[PDB]
Amino acid sequence: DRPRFSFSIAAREGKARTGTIEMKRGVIRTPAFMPVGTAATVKALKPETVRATGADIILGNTYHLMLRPGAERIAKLGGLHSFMGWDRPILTDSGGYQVMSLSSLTKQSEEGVTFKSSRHMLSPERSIEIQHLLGSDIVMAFDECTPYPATPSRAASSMERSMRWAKRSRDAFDSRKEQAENAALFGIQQGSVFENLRQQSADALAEIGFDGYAVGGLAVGEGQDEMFRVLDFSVPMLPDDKPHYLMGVGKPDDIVGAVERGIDMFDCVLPTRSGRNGQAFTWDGPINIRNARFSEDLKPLDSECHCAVCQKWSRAYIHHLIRAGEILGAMLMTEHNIAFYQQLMQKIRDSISEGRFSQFAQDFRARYFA
Amino acid sequence: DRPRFSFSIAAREGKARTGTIEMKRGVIRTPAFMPVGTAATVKALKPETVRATGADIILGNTYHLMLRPGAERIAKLGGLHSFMGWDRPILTDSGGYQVMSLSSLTKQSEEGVTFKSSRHMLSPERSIEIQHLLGSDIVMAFDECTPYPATPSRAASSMERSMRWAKRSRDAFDSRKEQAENAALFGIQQGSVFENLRQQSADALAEIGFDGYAVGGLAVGEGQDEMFRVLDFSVPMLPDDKPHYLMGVGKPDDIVGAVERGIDMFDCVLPTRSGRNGQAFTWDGPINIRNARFSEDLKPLDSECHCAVCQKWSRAYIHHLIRAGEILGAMLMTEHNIAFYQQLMQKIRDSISEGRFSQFAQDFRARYFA
Ligand SMILES: CO[C@@H]1O[C@H](CNc2nc3cc4c(=O)[nH]c(N)nc4cc3[nH]2)[C@H]2OC(C)(C)O[C@@H]12
Ligand SMILES: CO[C@@H]1O[C@H](CNc2nc3cc4c(=O)[nH]c(N)nc4cc3[nH]2)[C@H]2OC(C)(C)O[C@@H]12
Ligand SMILES: [Cl-]
Ligand SMILES: [Cl-]
Ligand SMILES: [Zn+2]
Ligand SMILES: [Zn+2]
Repeated sequence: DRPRFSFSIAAREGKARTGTIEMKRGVIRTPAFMPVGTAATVKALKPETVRATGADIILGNTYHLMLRPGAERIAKLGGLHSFMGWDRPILTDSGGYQVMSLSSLTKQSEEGVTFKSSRHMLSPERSIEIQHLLGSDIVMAFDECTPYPATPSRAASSMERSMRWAKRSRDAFDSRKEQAENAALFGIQQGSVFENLRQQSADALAEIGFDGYAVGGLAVGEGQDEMFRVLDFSVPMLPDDKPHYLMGVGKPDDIVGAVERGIDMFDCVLPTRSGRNGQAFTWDGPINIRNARFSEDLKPLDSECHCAVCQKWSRAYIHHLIRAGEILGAMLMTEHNIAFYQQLMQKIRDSISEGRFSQFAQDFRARYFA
Repeated sequence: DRPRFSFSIAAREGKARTGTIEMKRGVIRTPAFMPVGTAATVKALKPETVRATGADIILGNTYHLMLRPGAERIAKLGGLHSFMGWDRPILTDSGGYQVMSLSSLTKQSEEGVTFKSSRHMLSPERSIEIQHLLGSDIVMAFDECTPYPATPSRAASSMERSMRWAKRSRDAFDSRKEQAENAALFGIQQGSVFENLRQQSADALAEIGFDGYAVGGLAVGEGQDEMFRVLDFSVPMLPDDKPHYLMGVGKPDDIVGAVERGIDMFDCVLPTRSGRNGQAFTWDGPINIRNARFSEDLKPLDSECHCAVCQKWSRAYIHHLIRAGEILGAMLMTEHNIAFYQQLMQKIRDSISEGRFSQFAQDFRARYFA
């Protein structure tokens, strides 16, 4: 049987790595893309369809599930896996992004954050407890995603609080024997765009010790050049032998460049949300299927994609569905986009395994941006 | 290979019949329920899911497809079957219901009906032509669904016009060799609730001659007792050896009673539309999954249903999805309701075949209304 957690690196090229995370509920191939399932559903897809696209793990969210349907309720019903019908690993974010994005609803203190719609509290202890009640496989420490831009002083204060909360998260997780024995805990690096703060954060997290390390505080409006600059110095600060998770990233070219910088795991709403809005990803760049130029286009969304949508339906049909507001349009766009993302990850994994990832990245960019 | 059209009756009990319609694109088991796919999609279902529930044929609509995406456009793209990915029979309504339901947008004459949003015209000739461009397998005559209630004079005038339009529909269909050789044409009986007008309409349609006969002008607000009273005298007026199609019906108990009165084919938006609104059909009657009493109910939607939804997900999960407005909620409710309708039709067919349909109808009603 599989261990609680084992990360193995099978091949490397520069800073890029490919390998596997073995957990009780399944194996995760890395670099990995996690479809987002915030409301206990990957929007518009059955779990079997999510799996058919190639996903090994999905993301849930402590904050949203705490509000609806409720964490204690999900536990009473048998846990999130049973509830939604996904039996493979689930990573749950801790609520630390909503500490920032919904800050106007919040009162923040050293103890935690109270959200006001009804009031709901989050803290390191309560976040870890909720993730236990959900039955999460990868538990995220409770942090604050520092707003961007941030002054050095405020970035430091925020990061320091997050590191104190990381230790509280570690202790809460370890004090719950069933959780400690069956789940994994990842810490989240903060420090905004500042190298010295990123180093202090990495050092604090490594001293505490985690099963994996997320780069937090990015995909907050900084743009790709700046994100890549921060990754250039931040990822090498993390323990090499544990997974590196870039939260909330991103577009296909963001993912490729982040893998080139040592990232192993990703999640993003882009394929699902923008799919419902009519944006389809292709190897020649994104297209907006609503555009009148697709009304009589019999080609599939993408000329090479192996997904079930591209095997059966035309751009013209999907154009009609999205223009009409039909649910099947959301379903088909979403399945294709998630399948495209998984095929991207597979090409990344294969190219690293074969020592040709740098060439893949160059070929990918030349065609995607042509 | 299958014929253009052959209806065979394999077994009978009272006025009820069970059998098959063989067409080039497939066999239709009768009594049959046709899921509605007005916008070239059965809402929230892939065609493979529609088929997996047991459907042999689906319904499309001349009026809606004429407007969006356009009939000529669908023909240029290869026809409705290819466009939407359903390769089995499709019956298309002619637009005659919209002649009534959208009458405020219309100018009506003996020639046809002009609809004003852009203006679009329908006539016997244009309706049959559109159904040809779509590649419909069962073409409906262009009629008027008489409003309810109607005075005897107005019901007679409307029915008489519909019979003139039925002859024009027949001639238009026959004058298009590819359509006449590969599709079937059904006539539509009118006459409101009046026995003498229903008889005149049946006589006119039988004199023209059609492959099947619909009972039009019902499911227009008259209620079940009155609908059944009209069916009692109207269905025996139609040729016994051709299918009898009750347009727009209906709730499960409407279907059972209509089969008891000699109906072979049905279509209704109830399972799809009310499913999206949270109503699930069960053998113990409908339930509204939004109700708080389902928030922690781990049972499936229905305790006996064989559908994939009832094999995997709980009422509690589907309650959460529908309350949250999640697309997967619409998908799961719709699949279950269509599967329930198909299981109803299968039980009807089997019970007629075994000479126990009267007992089935009594047992069904006793439990459904308990
Ligand atoms: C849904 O928003 C869009 O998708 C990206 C999300 N960006 C992002 N950053 C994150 C950072 C953290 C963090 O520091 N801590 C914790 N606990 N969770 C995090 C989660 C994060 N999700 C954004 O990218 C754009 C700007 C394109 O749209 C946004
Ligand atoms: C979507 O409305 C609901 O579903 C039922 C539809 N009823 C109905 N009757 C029809 C009659 C004709 C006809 O005479 N000619 C032609 N060409 N097509 C027809 C189509 C018909 N569809 C209604 O039933 C209720 C009232 C429950 O809601 C309505
Ligand atoms: Cl999303
Ligand atoms: Cl519907
Ligand atoms: Zn595809
Ligand atoms: Zn079911």
